[PDB]
Amino acid sequence: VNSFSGYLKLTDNVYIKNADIVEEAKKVKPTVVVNAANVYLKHGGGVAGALNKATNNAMQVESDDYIATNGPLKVGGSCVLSGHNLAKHCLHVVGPNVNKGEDIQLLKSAYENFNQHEVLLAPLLSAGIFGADPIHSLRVCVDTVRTNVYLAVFDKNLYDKLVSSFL
Ligand SMILES: O=C(Nc1ccccc1)Nc1ccc(C(=O)N[C@@H]2c3cccc(O)c3C[C@@H]2C(=O)O)cc1
Repeated sequence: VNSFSGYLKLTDNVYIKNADIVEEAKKVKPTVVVNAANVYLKHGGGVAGALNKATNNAMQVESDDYIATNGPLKVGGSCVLSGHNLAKHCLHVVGPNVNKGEDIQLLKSAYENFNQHEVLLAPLLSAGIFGADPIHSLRVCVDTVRTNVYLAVFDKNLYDKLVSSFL
């Protein structure tokens, strides 16, 4: 039993809710919140900018030290950093950014990072300003992630479409 409320169950392990991931993180304080990161961990917009803002820029400060030590992530890769005031941990996952021409097949590799964590609060990878089709992203999520994932979808119109079109 966990503390996530109001989710629709899509499969054995995938749940979805129309919610602001920042507000959901602030209320649940999950073990892991997933960030829609880029390889530089520059949290300027989209989910990343919102999560970083909610940490009063502490996420960005920690991220800049991580990059200075380790260099950029790979597209499809991830790193575990602090969750600050939002979660125990933040899993920064780099989905491909279609608006940069990155290979959409890397989306499956990106979702594979979720399997290293038993339970996660997460956005749809590569959705929003990353330019992928969120319906495709949801399909890859369901077909790749085997651990328990609670997806927060900010846009109500998109949430309903995602639900209504889900196979
Ligand atoms: O800024 C906050 N919250 C907040 C921050 C500071 C203080 C208080 C509250 N939230 C927030 C901001 C942006 C996003 C976001 O870009 N969504 C994306 C979106 C939008 C439309 C269609 C989409 O396919 C997607 C993908 C992504 C998502 O829905 O996952 C999501 C959440």
